[PDB]
Amino acid sequence: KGRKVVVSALQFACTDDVSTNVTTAERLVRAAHKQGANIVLIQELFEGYYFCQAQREDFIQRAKPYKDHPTIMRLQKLAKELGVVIPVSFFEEANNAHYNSIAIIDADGTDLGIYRKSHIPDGPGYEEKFYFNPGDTGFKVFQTKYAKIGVAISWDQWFPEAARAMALQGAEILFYPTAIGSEPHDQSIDSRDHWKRVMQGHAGANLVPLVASNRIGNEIIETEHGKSEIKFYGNSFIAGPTGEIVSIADDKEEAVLIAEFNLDKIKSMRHCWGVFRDRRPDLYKVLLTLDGKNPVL
Amino acid sequence: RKVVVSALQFACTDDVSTNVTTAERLVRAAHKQGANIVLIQELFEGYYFCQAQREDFIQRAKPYKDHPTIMRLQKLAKELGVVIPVSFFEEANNAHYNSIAIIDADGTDLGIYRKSHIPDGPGYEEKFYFNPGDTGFKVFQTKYAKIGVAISWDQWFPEAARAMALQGAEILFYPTAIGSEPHDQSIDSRDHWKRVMQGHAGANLVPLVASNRIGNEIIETEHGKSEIKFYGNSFIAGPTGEIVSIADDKEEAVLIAEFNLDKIKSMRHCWGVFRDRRPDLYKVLLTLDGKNPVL
Amino acid sequence: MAEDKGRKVVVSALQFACTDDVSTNVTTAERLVRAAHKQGANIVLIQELFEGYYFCQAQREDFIQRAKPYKDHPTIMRLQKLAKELGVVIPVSFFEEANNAHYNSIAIIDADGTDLGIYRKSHIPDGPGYEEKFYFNPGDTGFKVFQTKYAKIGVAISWDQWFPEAARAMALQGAEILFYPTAIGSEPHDQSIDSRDHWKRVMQGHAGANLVPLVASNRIGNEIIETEHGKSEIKFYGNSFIAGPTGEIVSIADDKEEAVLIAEFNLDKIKSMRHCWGVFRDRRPDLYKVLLTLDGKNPVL
Amino acid sequence: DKGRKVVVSALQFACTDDVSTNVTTAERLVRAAHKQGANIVLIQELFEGYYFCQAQREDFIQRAKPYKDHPTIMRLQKLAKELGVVIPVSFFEEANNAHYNSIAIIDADGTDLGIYRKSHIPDGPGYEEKFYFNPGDTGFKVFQTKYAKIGVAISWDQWFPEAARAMALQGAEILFYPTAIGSEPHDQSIDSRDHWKRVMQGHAGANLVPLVASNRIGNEIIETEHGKSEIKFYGNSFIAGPTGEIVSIADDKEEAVLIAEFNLDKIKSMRHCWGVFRDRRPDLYKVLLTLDGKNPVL
Amino acid sequence: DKGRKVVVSALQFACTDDVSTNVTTAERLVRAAHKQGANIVLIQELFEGYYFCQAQREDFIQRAKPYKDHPTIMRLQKLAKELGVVIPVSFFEEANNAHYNSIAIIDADGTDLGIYRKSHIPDGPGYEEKFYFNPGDTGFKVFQTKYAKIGVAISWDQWFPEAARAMALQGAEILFYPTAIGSEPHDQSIDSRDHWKRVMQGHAGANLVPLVASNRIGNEIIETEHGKSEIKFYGNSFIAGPTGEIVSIADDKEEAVLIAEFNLDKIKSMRHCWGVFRDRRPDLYKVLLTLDGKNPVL
Amino acid sequence: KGRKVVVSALQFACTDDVSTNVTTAERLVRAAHKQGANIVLIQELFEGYYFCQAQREDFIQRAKPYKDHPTIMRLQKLAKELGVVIPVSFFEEANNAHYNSIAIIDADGTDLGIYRKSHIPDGPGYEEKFYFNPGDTGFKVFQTKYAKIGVAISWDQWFPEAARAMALQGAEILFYPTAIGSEPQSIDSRDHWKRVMQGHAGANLVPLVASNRIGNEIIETEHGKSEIKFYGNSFIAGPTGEIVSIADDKEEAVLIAEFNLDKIKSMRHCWGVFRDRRPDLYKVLLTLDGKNPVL
Repeated sequence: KGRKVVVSALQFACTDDVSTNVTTAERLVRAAHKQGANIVLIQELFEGYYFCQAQREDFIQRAKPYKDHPTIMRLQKLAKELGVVIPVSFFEEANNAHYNSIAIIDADGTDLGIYRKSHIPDGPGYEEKFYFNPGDTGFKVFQTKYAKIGVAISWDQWFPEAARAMALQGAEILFYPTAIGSEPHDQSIDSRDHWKRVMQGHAGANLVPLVASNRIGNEIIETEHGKSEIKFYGNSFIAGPTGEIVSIADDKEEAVLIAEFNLDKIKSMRHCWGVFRDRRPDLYKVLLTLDGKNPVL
Repeated sequence: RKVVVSALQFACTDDVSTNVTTAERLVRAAHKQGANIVLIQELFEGYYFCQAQREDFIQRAKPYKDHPTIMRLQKLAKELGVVIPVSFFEEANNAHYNSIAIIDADGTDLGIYRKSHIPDGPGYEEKFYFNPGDTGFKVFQTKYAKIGVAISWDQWFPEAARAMALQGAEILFYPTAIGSEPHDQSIDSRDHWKRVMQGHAGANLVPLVASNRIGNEIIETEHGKSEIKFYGNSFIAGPTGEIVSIADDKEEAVLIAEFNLDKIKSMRHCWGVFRDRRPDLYKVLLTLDGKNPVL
Repeated sequence: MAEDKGRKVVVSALQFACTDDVSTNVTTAERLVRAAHKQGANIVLIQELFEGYYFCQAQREDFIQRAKPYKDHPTIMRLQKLAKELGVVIPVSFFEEANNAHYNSIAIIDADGTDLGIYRKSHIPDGPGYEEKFYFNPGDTGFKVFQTKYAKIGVAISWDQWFPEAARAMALQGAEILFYPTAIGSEPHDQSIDSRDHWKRVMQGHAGANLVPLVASNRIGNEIIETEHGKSEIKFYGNSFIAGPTGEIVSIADDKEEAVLIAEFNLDKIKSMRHCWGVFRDRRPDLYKVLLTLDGKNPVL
Repeated sequence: DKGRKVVVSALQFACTDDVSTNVTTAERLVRAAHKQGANIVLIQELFEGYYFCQAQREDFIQRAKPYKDHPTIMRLQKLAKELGVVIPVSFFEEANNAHYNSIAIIDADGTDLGIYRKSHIPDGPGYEEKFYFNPGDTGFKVFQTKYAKIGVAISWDQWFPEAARAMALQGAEILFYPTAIGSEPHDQSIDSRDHWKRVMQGHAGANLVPLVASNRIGNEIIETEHGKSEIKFYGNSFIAGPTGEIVSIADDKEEAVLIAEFNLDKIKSMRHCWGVFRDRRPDLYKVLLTLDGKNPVL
Repeated sequence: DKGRKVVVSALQFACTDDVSTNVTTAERLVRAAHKQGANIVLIQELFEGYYFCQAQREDFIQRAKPYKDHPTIMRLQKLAKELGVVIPVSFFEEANNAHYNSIAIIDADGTDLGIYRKSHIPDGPGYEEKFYFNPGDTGFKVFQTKYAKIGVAISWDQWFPEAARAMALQGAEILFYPTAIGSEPHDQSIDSRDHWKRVMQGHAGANLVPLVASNRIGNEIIETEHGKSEIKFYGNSFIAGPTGEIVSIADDKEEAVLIAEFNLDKIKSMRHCWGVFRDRRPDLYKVLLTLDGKNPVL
Repeated sequence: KGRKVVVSALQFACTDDVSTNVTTAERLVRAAHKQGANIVLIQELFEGYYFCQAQREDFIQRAKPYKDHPTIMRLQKLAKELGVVIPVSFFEEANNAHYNSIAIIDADGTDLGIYRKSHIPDGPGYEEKFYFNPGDTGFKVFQTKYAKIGVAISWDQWFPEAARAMALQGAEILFYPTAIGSEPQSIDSRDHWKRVMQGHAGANLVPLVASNRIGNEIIETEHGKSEIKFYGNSFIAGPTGEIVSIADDKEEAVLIAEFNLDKIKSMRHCWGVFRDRRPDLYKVLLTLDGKNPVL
């Protein structure tokens, strides 16, 4: 007994044609709905290739306004038809600012708003800093028809501060659409296990379930210095509130993952365990420094 | 400028609605006897559940926002034109507090105070339920007066009373739940309890109101039945610490004292202990250990 | 072989001499607007307070009564007709009366003749020859951008052009081209003041820092005003110009000729350039609070 | 011709990737400037080595060093004290797990007056600075030296009017920008030098303060994670006056010591008389605290 | 009967072009007020020298001095302490590149309680203040002194009912307005002295608070950028009671020390009984945040 | 040289009989017209004795709706006959609410609209809330055939904010019908009242017209007897606050003053107060307690 919610993580390969990719997302959202899902999660920047392997002027113009975005609009229809909640990842132009953003569509089709990615990565393969202003929404939670949820994006998932921020604001489930794989400058880097552990940690430290949707496939992008290739490693997963993996995909298969949580029992478990009662914000001022002594402006 | 004040003392069942009907009936009698500011005992919506450390009892908490009981006591505050502090178990996202809402005589919600000092030990496992309050000590401006409302265990700390009096409190109020201790029948805290509070009234030159529960309460704890007998002794003390109205340890009681607040403000200003205070010498009060200031 | 892709807009700066008669000056303005349209212009900029002499050399009671309400203004209404006839955008500078307030204002007329709204001059100059603070309330619209048929444009007024804050404010709100109708020249109290190079450099700086084109239209001619302390003369120095998004001057007039300046910009290539250069991606508004002080310490209320 | 006068200097030189050679080169030119009467001497950005930011390399991040007991700073404090000259010292700071592109301001008596950490970090081929440096968290600073109150920022900071205005509002009398800019390895058609000068000249004119920019010269090849990358730094170090006029300029390949004298009392009077600071409208500038023109940053 | 009584004073004198002379003139009149029992003494605006604002001159701007370590404030703090009198000190403030017409409130123990910066800045022939002063950014303020909470604004501020109301709303028990007003050089038919008094008497009566105004006397000739300009300052310094009645007033040509006692507890009590403050309708006053009757300012 | 307007303040004693007073008002409006008035101001609540402080339920039915008001309709006929603007004070019934109001009749007889008294004295001495709800029209200006005018009522008189609000919206002349007097006591507020009003005129640089009744009135009340001697002193002030016409405290008056509205406008603008206002610093005026904004 108690409010139960079924969540789903999707895992698929992308071409660089928007309509192909949106057709793919739709097919899988429906497949998840067919299995009982209430909230379905689509991987980061799914409208195309993960173009950030390059640092190209013409690629910055892939961005589009949040207002009347044709991909958000199309998925609001799906949300409404199906009765599911669908976070929609997109590359946002906002006058001369640009952001890696996500709009949260409620189960009645209502656009509840956006979150703009806060932590922006950088390095060979993942030159995001060239493309995105660091996010200025701050961490947010959204009241949906089924639950209060915290949605952040890809690299944000490495930061315990983001997960905690969402949980302090009542997030009952955390969601992280992701694009991660090999790194083109060094074939010995394999980050998949490290990536999962860090996320399981957030789930267990906040006692909320957590959903992560990652890309698969090889993608080859022309950069300023020639071809660059990433193999994306999937491993989409759902973790429960002690950080146990309840569902996980491999590194190559298209996948639809499903899991049910009793949000009232978990709330009760979260409070009982005591961590939120026991936090010491009085001693946490150092977290507002970068360097361990100087608080930022 | 002549405010009337009341302490109430009553027995609780473990049913929300019965207890609110009982606060409602004792508040109506307070107001009948001329009261302007009626004080209800701590966590009076049910049994004092802090004898147990139970997962399910934490879920007794509710949001401050659109709280069914606060809302009901607002309509009454408003009809009678009396001020009414309302103890409640606050849920605030994942934080939980022992909290009080000050309802002014127009039914207005003037804000909350969150219990700062949290007791612990057999019979009173409050640190299992409550985040130490983060509101700080507060005074509230009501139709009738600036009042200093804190909760139960706070009544042991001279710092809390002094802080409220430094921010203009003309009266101090303390809703309470104290009685026997289940591990040791030899512990009788009633006299000691009254004396520390009489101390706060005398040192600040402010009258003081303490409302405490009566009756026996057996709780099903994680380790079996636990019983506390709440010893009442609800009391209204004057500005020099004198007890001017006192209840017993057993019977239901509606207490009443009138204070001339402008005359008390004159004794206080004229005695002059606020101007004689040496804050330059009180840094040690910001330590716990007598030497290290807390971050 | 095909044209290079994108929205092209042709902008124009006009430069001319005014008498103290409104009908003569509006006639001069129609003649040059039309000559600008003939050479392909889409957006045409008439200099500041063109309806008359730059009367701000004097501080006079009767000159404050030259102001007129924004509603049903005969000059705006006439230029609205012209805008619609030719299909050009025409920002119209005028001295506004608004109950007991007064402002140096500008109404943006779109190419269908629609009055898109006004901007009220925010920064008001002072000193011999330019006693504007005596006439105008500091503007209260704040910095604005206007969606015209051809472009989102930022229009501010004269002295506003010395303030990088204004150009940035418009650029952050999506302005694709900046416009500054101007009245500047010599200074009656000190003939060694020659500000024309200083003036260009500052504005070239806005264009380059925001990676947007910029149009400045300034008056020519000598004008003598009767002041409370005798006649006072300014020689207006022209030098109207149009600068590109690196601040390069693409067209410029001299200090005495009547002129129609013309330049074409590809707003889509410029947008792409402005974004690649990266300054807007790199700005630090978390560090810019001191800009809301006057004295470098105290934030204004 | 009365008033407080100060002589400033822009240096311009080629770097190797050996610290001791570069510091010896800086000393030599600092002393040549002093010989020509300079009071404050500006050395170009990250002069201790090649401009290593063409690459994104794990190992290059470990070039950083603590502000505390930094050997290059300490050596130049000796020189500053010896000749009685103010010397801002650009370096790559390590501060626990944070890293910054920083500058320490040495006063004419040798005293370390503190640091400014670069606020605006560039990115893109040839200039991959965002990979190395936390965006700065000191905020825009002004330093009181023996000769003047000065405002010092760093390189890419020079493209932002906000930084120049912030320093002038706090009483900066002269602006300094140590720089490293040239060609761009992915597009040989980009030639930013005139654009760069124009933007800086605009700051000087809009704040009515002189401005000094010191830029690197020479070709540098870096071994990057994807092969060699070459930039040709274009010098064009200069000194501008308070209306934006260039009073002294270097060309694009010569080593140079540039020198100008400024009367800070006359300039202060001109700045105040022109009126811009009297006429600013901070009540209308709130949009500057956004990125997107609508939403104030947190 | 009983209650806090307070004796206030308006001072009136002519200024020379020597700062120390003028401060000594102030010092001499403050002691004469003190001797007649004054607790709070008001000195006229910009009393350190001639009213220089008839001119719009570059060099006149550099007359400004910082608030910090101001030699006139320091000198007067010693007097306040010596005599136990509160003394507001008008001065021309330099604050980096901003400049204001300001006033420092000195408490009866010599403590500098802070400053208020002139909000409303006048303009026109003879009174070209807008050329010299940024409009004030402190907002209206009230200061707690040993004798009373007082509201001090400056000169032109006194024509604005909004300022007087803002002060009384924040607890001012007495309003103070140091002033420099006389004839106008371009129109000798302008005699604003009756109008000026009426407007202030109106503030007193609307707010049920007493009011003190101190104005300059004497002919001053200033060399302007366009020849000599002369103002004849008209004195008429006065003290008004809480209904606007004038209880003490100086003439238009002589030095004056004016003295009045107010029972602040009786007046407070009279004010709460009248009840205007409880009867205000701020829900209907939004139009006051427009300039034009329609558009709220940002 | 410019638009000239002639304004008049009328002053008379009231009987407690409606037709008598309205016949009196007509007599004096005509007399004003004969001396050239274009805009004529009748004192507050002229249809009868000033009842507002007796707390009598039976005086409540003296209120009448704004719509088809017989006194307003009759004065429209007169306005149109003579070509004069006439603001008409009356006691308005509007449903549950009641207001102290005034309708602005233009020189062609057109009812231009209504203003409702905003500031309503509550507390000791002042029991008006018994009759009037606080006004909800806000401060208004009406464009008449002769001028843009602003009008407010009795107690509004004390509030500089009301005068400023009208001037900011283009009022060129301010009108204040009032009723003020005292007990035959020692308080005589006539000079305080004049000075506050001259203040509004001088601060906004607009002429100001005030009409106040005269005579003694006796009302039988709940406590028992009320007597007031109204003190007249109706006046007309110029845009620098100078009194240009004034009546005494005992006789009927027809005051007349001509103003050149173009010269006054020019003078208002050259003086510069409206150019110099600082609304960015006036937010505190939207509080009651000088700290917290109201809704």
